[PDB]
Amino acid sequence: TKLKCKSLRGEKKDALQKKLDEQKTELATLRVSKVTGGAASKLSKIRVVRKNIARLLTVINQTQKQELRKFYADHKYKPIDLRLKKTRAIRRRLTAHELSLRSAKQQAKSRNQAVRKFAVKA
Amino acid sequence: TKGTQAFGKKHVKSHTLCKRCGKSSFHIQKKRCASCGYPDAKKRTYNWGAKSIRRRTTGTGRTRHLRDVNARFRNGFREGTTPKPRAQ
Amino acid sequence: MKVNPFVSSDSGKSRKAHFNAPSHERRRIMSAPLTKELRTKHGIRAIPIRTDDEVVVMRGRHKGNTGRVLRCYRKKFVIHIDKITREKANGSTVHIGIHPSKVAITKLKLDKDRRALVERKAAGRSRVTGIL
Amino acid sequence: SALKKSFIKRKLAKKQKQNRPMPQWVRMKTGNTMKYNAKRRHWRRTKLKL
Amino acid sequence: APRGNQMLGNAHFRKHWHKRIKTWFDQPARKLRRRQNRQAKAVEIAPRPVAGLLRSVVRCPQKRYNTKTRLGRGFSLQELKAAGISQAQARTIGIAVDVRRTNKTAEGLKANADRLKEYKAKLILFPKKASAPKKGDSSAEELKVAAQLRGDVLP
RNA sequence: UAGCUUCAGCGAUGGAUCGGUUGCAUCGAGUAUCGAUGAAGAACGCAGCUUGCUGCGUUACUUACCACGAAUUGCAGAGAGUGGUGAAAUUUCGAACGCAUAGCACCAACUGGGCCUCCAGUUGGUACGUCUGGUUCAGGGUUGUU
RNA sequence: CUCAACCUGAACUCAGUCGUGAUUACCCGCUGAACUUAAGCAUAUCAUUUAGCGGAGGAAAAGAAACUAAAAAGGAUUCCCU
RNA sequence: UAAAUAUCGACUCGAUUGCGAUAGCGAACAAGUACCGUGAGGGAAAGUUGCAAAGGACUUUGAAGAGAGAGUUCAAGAGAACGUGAAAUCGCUGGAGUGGAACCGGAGACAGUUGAU
RNA sequence: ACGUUUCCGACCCGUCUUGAAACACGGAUUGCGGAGUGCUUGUCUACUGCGAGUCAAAGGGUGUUAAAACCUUGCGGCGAA
RNA sequence: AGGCUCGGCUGGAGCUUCCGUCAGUGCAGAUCGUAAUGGUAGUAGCAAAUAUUCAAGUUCGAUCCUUGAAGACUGAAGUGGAGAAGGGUUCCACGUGAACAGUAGUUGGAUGUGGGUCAGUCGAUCCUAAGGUACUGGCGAACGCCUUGUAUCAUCGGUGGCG
Repeated sequence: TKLKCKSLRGEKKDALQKKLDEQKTELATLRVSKVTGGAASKLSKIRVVRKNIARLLTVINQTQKQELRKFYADHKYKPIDLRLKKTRAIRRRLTAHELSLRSAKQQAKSRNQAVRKFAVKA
Repeated sequence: TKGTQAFGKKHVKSHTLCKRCGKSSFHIQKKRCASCGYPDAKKRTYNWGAKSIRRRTTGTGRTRHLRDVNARFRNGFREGTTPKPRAQ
Repeated sequence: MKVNPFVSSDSGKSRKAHFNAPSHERRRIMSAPLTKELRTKHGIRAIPIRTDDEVVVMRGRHKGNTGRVLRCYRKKFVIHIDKITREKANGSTVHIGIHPSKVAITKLKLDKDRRALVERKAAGRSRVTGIL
Repeated sequence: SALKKSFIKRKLAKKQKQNRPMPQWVRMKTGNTMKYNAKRRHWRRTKLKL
Repeated sequence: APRGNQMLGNAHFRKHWHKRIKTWFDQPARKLRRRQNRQAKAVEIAPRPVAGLLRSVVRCPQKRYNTKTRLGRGFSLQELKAAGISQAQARTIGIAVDVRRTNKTAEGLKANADRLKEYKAKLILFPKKASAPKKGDSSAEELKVAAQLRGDVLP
């Protein structure tokens, strides 16, 4: 019946592949039942089997992408699909450190000129 | 003889379906779409065609990516984080 | 009179929200008042009605009848109560929809979540009544 | 024409699928207003300008 | 066809004026927005005056107005030197500096010099680091009286 | 008598009027967020029964996670289902990218055909312009050395 | 004639980047009519405006005087009243 | 090189001396849809049963549409194209007129209507 | 009284026109919709407040039945040559 | 007088006096817009392409559907048998009540439910024709245009040895 991704999170790659194959075989059997005048009770399981396949694929992809992200976390250049998907303009923006960069003249101006805190009596 | 007699000779299409807009306005001999301008890189729109612009403008379709971006902006385009690990 | 600038007193907006509310919001909309005895027993005034509750009809042509609620037809904003039925022409039996606001709860179907909700409501009622 | 293109055939197949009477059980749905498929097409009356 | 004694028409409506129309239905909204902006700025820069920099005293240019005075952009370098304030010190203390204005008359210079002196007298200077006050820095019971000024400084 | 006209009563045809109103118009307020990480738009497809509309993309009227807490509903059917949404996924055309523009072709690996120079499958890749650097170069253009 | 520099110019499926195309309410640069009014009409007007092309942002553009002026002088830009 | 300034095109909100289905956006509804043109493009009509389908079981004539009974319902003369249901137009029953128009104003009569502490 | 019958009178409305019942044009019938408006600028007139003054602009202050109301002008418009 | 009050019937949820003030404020016409409806009127008409008849079947019901017999027609440059463009399921089978088939209908290119198109050899796919469109180059305020040409031009690939 309805699988639990919480349980699936503990299986291995081979086990998940085997379970996916079993679910696909069950779906094929249900399609055969559909075509050969199957009962409504049988036909009602197609949605459950399809969503079970979806859950298995979700777990597989999540595990694979987590592993790849860990592997490439330290590389200077990462695969395009592992980079941050913000807006195009946000990606083209300057980095925080580059924005924080200041020239020698600017640093000297910051040192010398500095606004104070004051109040004016009415 | 213009009219009924001449209408019997109309069996060669001058326009076909366009790859970009799906309209039957692609001129075969000119190799250009009379509606969207394919294969021109840019899109065909004229300010005198206000109703045409309204018909073919953004928002008349699905705007799947635009809606996705609008939804994601509401939380600052946060990535690499998941909801607090909890249960039922 | 409302004071919140972000709450609309527009009849059209209110009606649109009511009639396009999603299921979880219709759950809150379909609330019923507790009887006097149950109100003193549990400390709350009203709760979102639930299946398997026991109610008594307080108004309408079926006033005074009692039974268990079978279904909460949220799509139709009504609840079907046990034994509140009529007969179609052919003879079959059909439950008569009743609006939960016109019944009164006589017994609550309590589980973990419902007990927690009742406790929350009672604590809030105690706090606000003490402040008042 | 007998000698046609696959994409024209695909469009014709979709039109064939679309040209179909409305299911009868849809008329029993809550709030339903449709009483028939109001977009039925007859091959001889209305023509697909492909 | 004008008839009888009339003043000849002059309305400038021969252009497609319907394309360029401006209404003022948002005047109170703009007023509220500017009040809110002033409040936000006051919170941001408290306890400093909301008006901002101190402005100088000026004489209106032409003879039609030269009997009046108004606020200026800032204080000239001559004025700052006469009042004994450096340009940098004025910038950090919150005094507008008009680098373009120059004084050609002792009376005009002296009026603004007196204005600067009075502002310096009324000024309250908080410690740069609260723990360690320095010289020129205002005293603690003076700092306890500090309040935000609203409107023009030294109106 | 009949027919015709007219009056009273009754009934048709027709859909005016009245009664609201999840719609429209205008005013005001808050925010700044499309695209080669593939946009806008288009095409096709996806449901147990579901043409259209709406939703979605081969995990296809949706998966995961989190909040709430018992339904969906036309018939079936069996932590529900709703909301949020940070994880995963997101078909083909389209700036649309191997070349063309509704077709055919090149490179590499791996797998199968028994072997493979021949086939088949899978995967990855081959667009234009431009910046920085790298490698291999061309010119008595200028110069030095043998 | 050998080798080595520079200069200029190439090829690379060389390593890593970037541009293209959309949107129209506002914004920036160009191009640019006629109807109409003149009781006709050509300068004029409509109008440095419909239409056409290109280019951005959340605002854009402008902006710290080769300024205004002629007082006992004002002092970047933008916007409002006059 | 920010601020004051412009702008609802996009997203999200609050209002109104505005319209109330021939009005208001073209579109209150499977509306930029049906449909039309080779194409640029053009472009509608279409809101309302009832509180609740309780949407008329069953008998009867007919091949059927449909009708006669019956039942539901505050009510079905609210019966599905279903709130109300106008005028034009039309059919029936009864009365009265009726020689190439008919209608109409003034004045009586008849029929008729209505009032009488 | 839009019924019938008598006596007298009785040409089809709208429109342009010197002149329409016209052999002048529009009108088969009914429902619903349908046309001197908005704004800027003048002038006269009527009413209201103040009066050699009057109105105050943008703006500012306040106001939460906060787009309102209330307060606020060396200066500006018109008038006083 | 513009109109108004009341009575009776229908109807089922709003309406109203008076005081100020405002207006998308009054229709017989505009060959007015839109929707509906009359007399004409059961009238004009349903007359080109030679032609049908008998018996039976099915059906509630047959000039028109089906079977048999007869009589005619196209007459091989056909009213025959197949294709290209175009159509797009109209193809085939089984039901059919309403609409449509300007009579009818048991029949149908209609309508409801299903079924149906199988390629190494037939075509596309491949070659180029007229011609189109790119690259450079030039022009152009620009979208982009012009040339398909020694204009432009550093545009490569073939045998062999070695490996």
